[PDB]
Amino acid sequence: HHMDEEYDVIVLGTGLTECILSGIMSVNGKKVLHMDRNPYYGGESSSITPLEELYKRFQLLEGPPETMGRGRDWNVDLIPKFLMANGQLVKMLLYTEVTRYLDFKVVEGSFVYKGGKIYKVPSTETEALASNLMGMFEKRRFRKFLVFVANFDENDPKTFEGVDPQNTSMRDVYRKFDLGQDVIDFTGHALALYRTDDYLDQPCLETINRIKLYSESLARYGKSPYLYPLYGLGELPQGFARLSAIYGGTYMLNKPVDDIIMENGKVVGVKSEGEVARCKQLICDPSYVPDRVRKAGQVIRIICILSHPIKNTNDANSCQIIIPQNQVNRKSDIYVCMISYAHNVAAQGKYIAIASTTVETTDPEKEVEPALGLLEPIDQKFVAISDLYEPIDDGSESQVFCSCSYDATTHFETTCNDIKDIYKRMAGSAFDF
Repeated sequence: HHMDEEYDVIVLGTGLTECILSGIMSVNGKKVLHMDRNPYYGGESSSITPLEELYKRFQLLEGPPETMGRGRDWNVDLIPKFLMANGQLVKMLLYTEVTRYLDFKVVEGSFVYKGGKIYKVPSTETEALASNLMGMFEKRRFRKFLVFVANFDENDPKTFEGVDPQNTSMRDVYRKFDLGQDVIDFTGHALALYRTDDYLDQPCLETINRIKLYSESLARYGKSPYLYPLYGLGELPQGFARLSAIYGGTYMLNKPVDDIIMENGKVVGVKSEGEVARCKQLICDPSYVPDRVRKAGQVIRIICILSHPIKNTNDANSCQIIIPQNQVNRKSDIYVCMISYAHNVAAQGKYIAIASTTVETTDPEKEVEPALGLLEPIDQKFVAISDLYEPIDDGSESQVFCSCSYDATTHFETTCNDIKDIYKRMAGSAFDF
């Protein structure tokens, strides 16, 4: 196979981050080469089909039983995550117009674990007053808090209720409504989607905005703010490869990268199968540049096939479940996202629930037991432990722009942050929304 002599940008890997940045560069007028050493799309964020290939990948020579249904009807993302409907990832997708090729379907449910049990996440005053997450008095204080957040308007100090959005901490806002620790857990982790409680001692504006984002994103009759594509996240690399073609570039799979050529500390090209392609800038995932990354931790994901909807979700055909770390005596949250035949990722009547967390012990499977217990009985588990990498080079000098590995969260916020950060490093200014 052959390459042109020169491109503006070379992209290595077809993980989601690389595909989105490639698409932005194409729509912005760059000449892009996009390659992958693998014979399949997604990099680490790859989608497996048919089901027999999933069994083989996890070394299950027994193959799927009959009862798993038609194998070709399974599209199993290794790293499933949901999109906040009004979030910036969707805005970037719209900018590129890759959305022409995707069928997002609303995720039915959104839940949070509290004291042993899962509950619907309440984001409207009506939901607050029906919620079993809180007792009678506290749910009415929470209703008042939601009314404050909804009415808040950065340009009208009357709506601040005496808080300074730029300086009053979110801890002090919660104190204004006398919200207890359990409410703070679900609010911060399941409404605002933080990983940690660092926000508590930071100015409240960003948190208020995050809660607004949740409430404002979709619903219809009461469904979640989350989107997931029919056929799963493998539709994104496929859509981006089609978009790239329209602009004149064809994605190249099964294409080894022999060398990233550097001169005076700056990339000047890539060598592949006896040819050198020149470029001004290079985008890649960590696997292409081991000397330009450091390990940031490890994640465990357990894919669980079920023959039943998750208990206590009103028979949801898809759902988000957040397990805040303080509810389970850990230093990192546990996540479960579930998608099923309703999103055309499993055979009829089957469900895929994927549990994830950041490894903290020498028994990572044991760490996920609070999530698994919500799902039992489980037909089959598929366990994967992954190392996380982050660049130690921001590319300002090298012009080598490396992504971060995908973290344990089951939504795209931290992925979107990485994309925005890489864009800024590349362009010299922020993606202008």
